[PDB]
Formats: sequence, C-alpha cells, structure tokens
Amino acid sequence: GLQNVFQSFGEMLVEPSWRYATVKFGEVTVEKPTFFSDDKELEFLPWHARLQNMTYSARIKVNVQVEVFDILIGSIPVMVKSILCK
Amino acid sequence: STMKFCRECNNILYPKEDKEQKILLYACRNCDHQEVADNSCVYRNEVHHSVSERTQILTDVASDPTLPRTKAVRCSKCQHREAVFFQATARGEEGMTLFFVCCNPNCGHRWRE
Amino acid sequence: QYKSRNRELKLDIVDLDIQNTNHCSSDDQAMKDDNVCITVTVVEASKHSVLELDAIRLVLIPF
Amino acid sequence: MEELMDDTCTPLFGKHKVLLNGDWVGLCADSESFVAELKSRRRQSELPREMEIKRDKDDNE
Amino acid sequence: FIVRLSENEKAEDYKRREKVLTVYFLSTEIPVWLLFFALGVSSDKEAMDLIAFDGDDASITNSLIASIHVADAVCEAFRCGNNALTYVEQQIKSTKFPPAESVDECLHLYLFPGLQSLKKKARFLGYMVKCLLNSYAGKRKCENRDSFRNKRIELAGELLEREIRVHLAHARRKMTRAMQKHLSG
Ligand SMILES: [Zn+2]
Ligand SMILES: [Zn+2]
Repeated sequence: GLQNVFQSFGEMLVEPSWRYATVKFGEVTVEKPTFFSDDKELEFLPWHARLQNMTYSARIKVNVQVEVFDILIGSIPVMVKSILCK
Repeated sequence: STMKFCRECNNILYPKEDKEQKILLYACRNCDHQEVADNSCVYRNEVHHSVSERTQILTDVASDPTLPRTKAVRCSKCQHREAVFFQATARGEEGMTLFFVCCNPNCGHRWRE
Repeated sequence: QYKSRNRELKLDIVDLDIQNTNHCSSDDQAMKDDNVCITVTVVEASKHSVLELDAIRLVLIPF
Repeated sequence: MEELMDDTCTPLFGKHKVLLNGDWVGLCADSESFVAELKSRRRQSELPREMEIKRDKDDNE
Repeated sequence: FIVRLSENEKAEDYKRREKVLTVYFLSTEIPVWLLFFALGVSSDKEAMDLIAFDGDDASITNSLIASIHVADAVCEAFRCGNNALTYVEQQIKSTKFPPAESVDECLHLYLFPGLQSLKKKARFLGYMVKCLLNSYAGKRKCENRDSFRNKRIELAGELLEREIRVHLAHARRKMTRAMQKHLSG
C-alpha cells in the first residue's frame, strides 16, 4: 500500500525563475516500533504505549536522492498483531 | 421518426418535399443524392403516456381507479348493505346499464339494475 | 380547445380544420378495419413557412 | 475467451461481452460453457479464490 | 466520463425542444456523435450498428436524430475528414484549467485508459450509450445505492492511504517553499 502512494506522485522541478533543484523518492522501508530510551533501543509493546500514554507507531524511511544537472519522513500508527508487531 | 440510410454516403436521410414535382423525396445532407421515398410515411408513434420512467410505481399515479361503493341496497343471497356499483354494457344491448357486485366475502352474487 | 387556447406557439396559422373519416386511405398498416381516423390539417397563408416537419412534430401534436 | 475486435464495422453475432473490473477485455461465444469451465479452475487453486464470476442473460455479458 | 440525456439548452431556437445526448468529458460538453466520428467511425450506419438497441420506441430514435442534428449543426462537414478532432481540441482547450498535452494524446490516456485502441473505446462508448438507452426505455433497472452489489467497503487499505496522501501533498509543498529560499544565493 505504501509503494502505490510513494510511486504515484510526480515531483515538480523547483524553478523559482543555472541552478535548480529536483528531489525524488525511492523504496519505502518501514521499521518496527521501538523505544528510544537513554540505555538502548528497547522492545516496545502495545501495553507500554497504553500505560505511558504514547503512540504505538513505527517510523517510515524512504530513499531520498537529489540530482542537479534512508531519510525519515514520518511515523504511521501500528495496529496490534499486524505484520509488524511485538 | 422513421429514419433511412443513404445508398453511397451511408448517412441519415431527411424528408424533402419537392414543390415543383408534388412528391416526397429523401435527400442526403452530406452527399448530393435525392432518393425516392415510399408510402409517404414520415412519422409513426404508438401513443404511450409513460413519460415518468422508473418513478410511476413509487407514488400512486392512479392509472386504474377504484369502483365506488354504496350501502343503500341489500343483496339477494346475503343480507349485506355494502355493494360495489359501476356502469358497463351487456352482450347485445345498446346503451349503458347499472351493475352491482356484493361486498360480502362469502356472498359472491352480482345483479343488474 | 383550439379556438379558446392561444398557448400554442405561433406558426402563422389562420385556420385548422379537422376532418373525421371512418376509413382513411393511408396505405401504411392495415391492421384495424373497425376503427376511425382523425385528420388534422393546418391552413397556410399561401406560403411554405408552416410546412416544416419538426415544428409540426414537436408543437402541434402535443398541443 | 476470444479477443475483442479492432474494426468498428464487424458486428457481434452472439458473442457475450467479458467485463473484468468494469473494463471490456474480450468476448465469449457460449457463456454457459465458459463460466462452467472457469469455475473449475477456481475450484482447483488455479485462480484467485476471491473472484466473483457472474453470468447474466438479461444484458448478455 | 458522464453521458447525460436531457433537453437541448445549447442552441435552442424555442422550437427544437426535444431530448438530446450530450457527454461531460474534461469539463467540456460536446455532442456524442462528434465523439463517435472523432474515433474511427466514418458513417452513420456503423455508428448505429455499435449502439445495438433492437427495440421500437419513439423517444430513442428522435433523440438519436436530434443528436445527429446537433452534431451536424455545431460542426460543418464533421462526417468527412478530421473536422471533429479540431472541435474536440478547441472544446478542451477553452476550459478553465486545460491539460498541457496535445488533444490527440488526451484521448489515449484519459478517455478509457483500460482499453488500448482508439476504435475500441468508441465501441465501449456505444455500449455505454446502449445501456443508457435501455435504462431510459424501461428494459434495464437503474443502480440503487441500498444494495451491496454496487457497494464496496474500505476498512484500512483505502481509509488510511487517503489520509497519508493529503499529508504527503502538504509535505511536498512545505519542502519546495523552503528549498526555494535556500537555492539562489
Ligand atoms: Zn350479497
Ligand atoms: Zn388515417
């Protein structure tokens, strides 16, 4: 579902008026929901998000390449017991 | 409403009455061709008043009214007052005679005026 | 109703005679030998400004 | 299933239309021997199981 | 691609007031018989063999005759050569936001993209006109919204991506508006 979203968009050329900009997006790679604590990247469970009042979400990373003639883009909420779940 | 097709143009034809010949002709608008018509019929339509398509069965259009009922009579078989009256003709009579139909579900009797 | 309702659009009509006939000679489809026919004829004012087919088909017939 | 013709002059004699997701993709001569042969491939794991095969004689498609 | 069957509001001389077949494609109302002749069809006979009606009605044939008349009056000699494509190009190009592609290529990726040939999408147009005439003649029932046959449900595969896309369209607009201020020194 994410590849059809990130592959049906066409980025227009950044022309303010040489030197112009053109950005593109590559393959979509979604990780697993972890906990970014002070010790390490711990395992994040759906009841930890329920008890600490936070979102059980996983970060989305896409391939960004800028050409002139793995970048974080957001986080999707994760349903419990999905294809990526603890 | 009757449409014909052109011989060489294979397009639609239009009826054109020749004022100098007092006849009916079908002339093609695209190609220069004037065909001879037949039977002088340029329109035919079975008159159907169904101008409300897919909407006549929702609201009561009343295309078939009911027969009136009276209660100032009495049937012969049962002693019921309610009866359906209407007007029709007989098998060989000339005019219109009043008929009666009993409203009782077990009577099944009908009589004339 | 023709002589009392001027809601029909003007086709430059001066008269409209209706000739009742129990047996018309229109050789189109002889399917009813026990029916009557009604012929509606428009009176033109010595010209061909009424003789178009679309106006007679669209205005005179539903009137 | 036969391929849909290209010329606009060839008329359809008795070939019923095939509409895959609302798109015309071909023609079938006898649909009663077509749906009965297509459902056997669905009942043998040769087709997707979530595929509706409808055959109506009112619209001939 | 919306094909309606209504009265002729355009070019109405208060006499020709019957129903007509018009389409609504790319915000440009053209008659359907110009769109028939613009794609492969060269005669009225093979344009009527495509719309297979096989019935006897007076509201269908008069509407087809009115469509032929409004196609022949709006365009002169449209049934010979390629005069219909010029009218189709001028009707799309006169819109408020016309596409930048040529109109000879807009009929290959906008008008029925599931079909390949330019003559096959004319047969599909004739089939679409045939279904409308059969529904108008009472030989076909209209689609009701209460039935689950004409209804599809969306739980998370269409509800979530349509909210992902309206935020990606804002993230792609908050990116160019911040890269334009850091591109020209
Ligand atoms: Zn009785
Ligand atoms: Zn007669």
